[PDB]
Amino acid sequence: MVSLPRMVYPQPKVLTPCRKDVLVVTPWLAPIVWEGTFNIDILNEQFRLQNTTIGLTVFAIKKYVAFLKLFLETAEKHFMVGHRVHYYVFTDQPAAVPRVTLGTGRQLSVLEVFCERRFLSEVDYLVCVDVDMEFRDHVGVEILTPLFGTLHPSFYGSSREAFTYERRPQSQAYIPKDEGDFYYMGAFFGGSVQEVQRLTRACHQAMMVDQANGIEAVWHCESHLNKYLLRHKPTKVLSPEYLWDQQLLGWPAVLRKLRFTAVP
Repeated sequence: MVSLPRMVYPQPKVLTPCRKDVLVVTPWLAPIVWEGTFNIDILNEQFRLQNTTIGLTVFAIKKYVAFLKLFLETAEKHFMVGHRVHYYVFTDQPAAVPRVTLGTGRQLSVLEVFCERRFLSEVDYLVCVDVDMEFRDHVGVEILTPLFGTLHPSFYGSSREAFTYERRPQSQAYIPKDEGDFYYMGAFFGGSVQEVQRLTRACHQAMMVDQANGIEAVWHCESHLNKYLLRHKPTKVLSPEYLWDQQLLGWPAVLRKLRFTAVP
């Protein structure tokens, strides 16, 4: 880890919190990433000195190929600008992937529907998102950490009893009513390649056990993600700035930026 250069920025003040309206750290001491909690210049310096490469993975199957153009074009505008990016587009229609113009240090691979050794050699972090989305504001290195989840936009204010966890004890994704930190959305999670592979290997195994026992979790991948993240605490949590639906939920005051959003 190389030394940071001289930098001039406003002093952080110990007796003036940036955000008083929201929880900015979890009880396991992981940052909850909200606008106003980070200086992106410091963070960009730290990650550029490491020459960080971010992999962004999306699945675009059947009619979802129609979402790739806006997704990638807006990712070009807002996602990890200044850093190395490798897009991994998983699709059943290689020829329907749009030819999107990419900035320097950025590349796209189309994988037709195996990648574990490849990810380890090519990227430092993996970000796993849904394709029926667009970037509308900065999504940068502030999110990067060994393991992260994102607060589901419908449940960030809800008590744990109301979370739509799998509640049947016969599923591997089972979480009782007296357990749970947050409801994480399956549409945005990530971390180091090693942690994301651990997570997905655990999730896949848990899903196969359910399948053998003739049971399917209420919210599928997201139910298993929530169980993993309960038992393996994420090292950062992203606020609902990072996964929003403005048609469904508007623009409440607690959100200073809408960064990544659902497309109608």
